[PDB]
Amino acid sequence: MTHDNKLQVEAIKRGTVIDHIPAQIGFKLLSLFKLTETDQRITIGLNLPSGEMGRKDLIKIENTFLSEDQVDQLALYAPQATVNRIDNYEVVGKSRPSLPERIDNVLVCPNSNCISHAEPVSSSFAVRKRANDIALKCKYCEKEFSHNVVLAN
Amino acid sequence: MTHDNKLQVEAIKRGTVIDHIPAQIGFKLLSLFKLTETDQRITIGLNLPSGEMGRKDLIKIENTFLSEDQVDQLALYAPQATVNRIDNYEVVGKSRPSLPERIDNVLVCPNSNCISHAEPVSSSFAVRKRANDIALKCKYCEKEFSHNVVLAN
Amino acid sequence: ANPLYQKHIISINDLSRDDLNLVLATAAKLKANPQPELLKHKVIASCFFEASTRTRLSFETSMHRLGASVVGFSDSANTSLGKKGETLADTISVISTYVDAIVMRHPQEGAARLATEFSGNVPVLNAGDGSNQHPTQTLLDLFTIQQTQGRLDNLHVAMVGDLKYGRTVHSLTQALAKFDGNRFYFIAPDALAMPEYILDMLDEKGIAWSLHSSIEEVMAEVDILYMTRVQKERLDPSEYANVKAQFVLRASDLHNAKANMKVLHPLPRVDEIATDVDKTPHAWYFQQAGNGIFARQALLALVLNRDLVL
Amino acid sequence: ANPLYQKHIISINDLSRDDLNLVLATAAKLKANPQPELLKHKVIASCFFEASTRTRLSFETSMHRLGASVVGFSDSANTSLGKKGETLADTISVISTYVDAIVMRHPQEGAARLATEFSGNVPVLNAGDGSNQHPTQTLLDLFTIQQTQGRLDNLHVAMVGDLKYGRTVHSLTQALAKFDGNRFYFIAPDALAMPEYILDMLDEKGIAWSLHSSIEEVMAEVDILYMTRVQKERLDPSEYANVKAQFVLRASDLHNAKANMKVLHPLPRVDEIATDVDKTPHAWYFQQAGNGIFARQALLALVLNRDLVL
Amino acid sequence: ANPLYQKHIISINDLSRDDLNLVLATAAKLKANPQPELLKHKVIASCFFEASTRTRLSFETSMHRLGASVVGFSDSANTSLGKKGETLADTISVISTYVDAIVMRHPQEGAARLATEFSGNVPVLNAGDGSNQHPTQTLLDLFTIQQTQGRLDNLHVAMVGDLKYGRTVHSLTQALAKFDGNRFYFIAPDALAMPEYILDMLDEKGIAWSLHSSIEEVMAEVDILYMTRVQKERLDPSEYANVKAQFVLRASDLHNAKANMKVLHPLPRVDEIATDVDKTPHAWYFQQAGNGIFARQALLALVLNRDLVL
Ligand SMILES: O=C(O)C[C@H](NC(=O)CP(=O)(O)O)C(=O)O
Ligand SMILES: O=C(O)C[C@H](NC(=O)CP(=O)(O)O)C(=O)O
Ligand SMILES: O=C(O)C[C@H](NC(=O)CP(=O)(O)O)C(=O)O
Ligand SMILES: [Zn+2]
Ligand SMILES: [Zn+2]
Repeated sequence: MTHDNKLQVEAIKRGTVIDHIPAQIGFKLLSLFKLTETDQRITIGLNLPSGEMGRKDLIKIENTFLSEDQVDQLALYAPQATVNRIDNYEVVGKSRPSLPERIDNVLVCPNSNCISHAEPVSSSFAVRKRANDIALKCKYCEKEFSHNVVLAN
Repeated sequence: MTHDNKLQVEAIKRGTVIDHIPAQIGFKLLSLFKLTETDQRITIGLNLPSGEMGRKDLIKIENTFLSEDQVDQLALYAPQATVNRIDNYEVVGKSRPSLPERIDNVLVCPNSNCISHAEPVSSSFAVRKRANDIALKCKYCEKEFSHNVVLAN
Repeated sequence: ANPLYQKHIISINDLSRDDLNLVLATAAKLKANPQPELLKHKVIASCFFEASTRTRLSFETSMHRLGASVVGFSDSANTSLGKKGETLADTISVISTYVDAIVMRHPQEGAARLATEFSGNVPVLNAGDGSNQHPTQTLLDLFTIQQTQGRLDNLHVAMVGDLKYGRTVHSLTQALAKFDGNRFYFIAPDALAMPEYILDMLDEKGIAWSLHSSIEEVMAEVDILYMTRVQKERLDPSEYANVKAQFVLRASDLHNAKANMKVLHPLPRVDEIATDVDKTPHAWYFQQAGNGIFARQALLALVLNRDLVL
Repeated sequence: ANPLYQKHIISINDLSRDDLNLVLATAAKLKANPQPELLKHKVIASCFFEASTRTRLSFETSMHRLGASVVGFSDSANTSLGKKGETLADTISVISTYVDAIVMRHPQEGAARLATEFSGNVPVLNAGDGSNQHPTQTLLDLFTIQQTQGRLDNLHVAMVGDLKYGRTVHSLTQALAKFDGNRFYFIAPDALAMPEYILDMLDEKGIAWSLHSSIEEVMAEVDILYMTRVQKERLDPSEYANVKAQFVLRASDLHNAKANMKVLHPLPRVDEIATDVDKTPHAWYFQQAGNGIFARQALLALVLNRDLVL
Repeated sequence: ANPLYQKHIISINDLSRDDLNLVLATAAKLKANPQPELLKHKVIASCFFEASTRTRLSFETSMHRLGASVVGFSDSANTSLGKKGETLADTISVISTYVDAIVMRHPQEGAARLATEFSGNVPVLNAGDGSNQHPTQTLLDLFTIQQTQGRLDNLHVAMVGDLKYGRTVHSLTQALAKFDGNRFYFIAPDALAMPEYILDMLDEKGIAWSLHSSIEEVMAEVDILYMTRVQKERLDPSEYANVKAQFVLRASDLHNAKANMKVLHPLPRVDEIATDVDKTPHAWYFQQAGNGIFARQALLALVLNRDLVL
């Protein structure tokens, strides 16, 4: 029941469908969260129009199931976005990434003298709604950085 | 003109359509071709099947037609790819990638003592089919490597 | 089993006014009535990977003053970590299988935190990690501050120096924002200013704080003038402009100084506190240092001993 | 305009059989009919970014024997590229606005090819770039083989030593594969063997080559035995096993050798040729070095003289 | 006797407007009417106690283009002043008994002036002494501005970079203040600003100068934009903040620039001029370097030739 305006086939059995990802995100989410490291049928539609959400972006991963854990982790890039849980074609669930209290194994601590860079541990950050932006605090060095400056993988 | 063979298919008026991308290669071309930049309703299908061929990846970028070289540069990364120029929901030209005589900029010479690293110059090797694998020869150091190795840039 | 028993003492941001008041009262009881065997049979690793004269030595005298034994190093150059390429993670993994506690100082931030994820049951005390925290410094500064002002609530506090890399100011500032009414004054070159995270925590907490360009601009309204060394070894090359102290306290600056104001400093000082200050009544750095014995014996007593020392 | 006029001499692979022949033929002429002012009024930059005794002094000597003036540097340390961070591209760019040709020797493979993209009309002459090429060595070696064998075809040539890092043999094999009927025996530690790129060319040309683990096996067959020095300066540390000469030539092993055979070597020799070989009518390495004078004069003439008549 | 005959060229401040004019005019002549033996039989010492690519090789090249012979050292390390403790005074004293002129570049301000007190009739030519002067650079820059602007008056000139340690700009500002109507815009980190001694002269002459914090502000006005390299070798460690180019020139910022404007630079450039500027008809730094040949020939002619007629 996607929409209408000239046809092409496009509906799946079970899986997940991150809907309403803004532009130049979709690529980022596939890379960061490695949502492409699987044999599953993935359909990334970019720029495809959605009113207010003029140039939205979309991704659909078959069989794949996000976790409250995972989903929340998207509020750092595409917060407004809505996760639609489609099971047996029926949209069974529907979340919206709210804010997680800790981001693990994804980011890289900008503090070059942080122990995390040498030892075999997993990076980890506490998320905080600073004022304008979100404030990220390294678990180890205790420094907090603009959620914008903290890099990743 | 018509509707494709397999199920979940996406449509377009004018644009390029790359098909047969081997598995796990689609996302990469999306990186090293800077396709994702262009806000032209891109469509991607990772892990689609591929009849007796297995599973395939494919990209569709409307209003976009590949460079006067990208197909040749697309030859090394995915030889068995097919590049379909689609004008007005129809293929007004289909091509196969040919391996060029030589390749420029995109590759990084594996010989650490090559001067191309240190100096402000463009890399450029000379392609030469060898026995099964292709051999690349650095314009600068004169060494010839297997693309297996060169494709670690 | 007292609140801090078998607990890790990594950062002043994991402790609370109660935890801190727990330590200073113990500090006090211990000073008045020593307990020579309070840690009989314990063996503690003193692992310093960065230099130290007071932290290590006061730490070790403290273990001994309580009957414990000590194993360790003061330089990782001759450790397997230093000559054979071992990770700190493996280091703490093997060490935590010999001793009862690990007191460690390290050149990188978060190294004390890291060791906690690999020490198993053995608690990790942070004798300083890069420019992050220095919690046991904070403990003795509090004890010395209460000793000399009668309290830790509603104090006028000036911190001069390298506030950016001073791990001591990071902890201490956090420790006093846990008390009520304390007022802060900060005097530092603009390149070595208190980090944002601290100024924020202050604002959220409604603590009042202001910058100043002269010690003299606060000399009259302060109870504790906390002097610091420009953490020279931590400066980036592009900061080599602030390697020499800009604010030097000389005796004659203690002229309009409040009668109860003391000059504290975690040491070692270089050129920021002239020697004439040493013999005025406001100089309290060498007593501050000597108070390290008590804040430290108390902490050990609490982490390694179950019942409130009787 | 002779074929060589204003041409860059970067790689034997870019030179043809008749090109090499015109050089040898000219060499021969200069060697008997000295042209003292053939280059009066030119100024050549002799730029060596790496150590040299023979190459640099022979080149400079040839320039002078022909009336050229020379300006240049024997060490990159006191250049602006040395102490100011200048790229090699900009160095070549400005120098080419001063002079007529540039003889350059550099540590990194491809340093010479890159010079051409940056020098305009100024021909660049490769006195060696890393372990890649050294065409001038090859011109003086071809001249030395010609004059002692009376031929450059059907010869049996053994190449002994560091064949991998030896730019000397890389350039000489590609030259000698341009003539007919030559046969090649390669004797080298496996680690330092002949690159594949050169072998494949041999096959592709249908040249007869083969491998041997000793000089003894081939001594009675070769007409020329090219001894080479182990490129200690280039060896990766994993190749450090290969620093001492695996194959050493003593005067006794020349016993079954053809009377007409000459021992050549690019030099410097370290221990691969015991000094008692020096006194055998077989040693030809010092006559081969003097030949550097005549072959490089020829090259400067052919490259800077539109039409030569001697 | 031309005005320049046997004169020491130590500081643009000691040179007059007509002196500079005779050089530019002579430069122009040599650049079209080559005088191959103007200096036959002279021997010039090219003594550089500090690194150089352009200055030394252009100078040496000019000497040769004019028939002079050259003798000298590109490094003070292997001199007797280098390993034996000899003063610079005695070095100049003995060398001046051998040759006709001495081109010297040294690390300490005033090394050239001092040479004169010790060299008798031998003219000394300052190829650079510390951060003080570099008159020959200025002669080749004036020649480059003249030939592209058709004038040396009423020009609008911006000087960007290390103006403080830049002997290049110190000498060029004093020259360009000798002509009329020129206007100066100085763009430099505060730490590395234009010395006061030069500004005061400007005021004293009533020259119009001004300061700007970006190239963008002046791009549309200047006829010449002199980009300069940050003198890393001279920076005191407190200036280490200023090592990276604060003002970088990319091809895009030349968009609103006058068609006749040329980007000059003494070179070597590090990162202050992105390489894409090289392909714009505005970049003139490599043509400016080749100009070193013609201006320094002119100087050697004027200084060693009592009467020149061309
Ligand atoms: O070093 C300083 O300036 C303050 C502080 N000093 C101390 O802890 C005393 P010490 O290093 O002798 O143990 C520190 O951060 O190490
Ligand atoms: O280094 C070698 O032994 C071979 C060869 N030798 C030479 O060119 C002689 P030289 O180093 O003195 O100029 C070289 O490639 O440098
Ligand atoms: O060093 C600079 O960038 C400016 C100036 N540059 C030059 O003279 C060019 P060079 O160092 O190669 O001879 C100098 O004063 O040395
Ligand atoms: Zn961190
Ligand atoms: Zn290469």
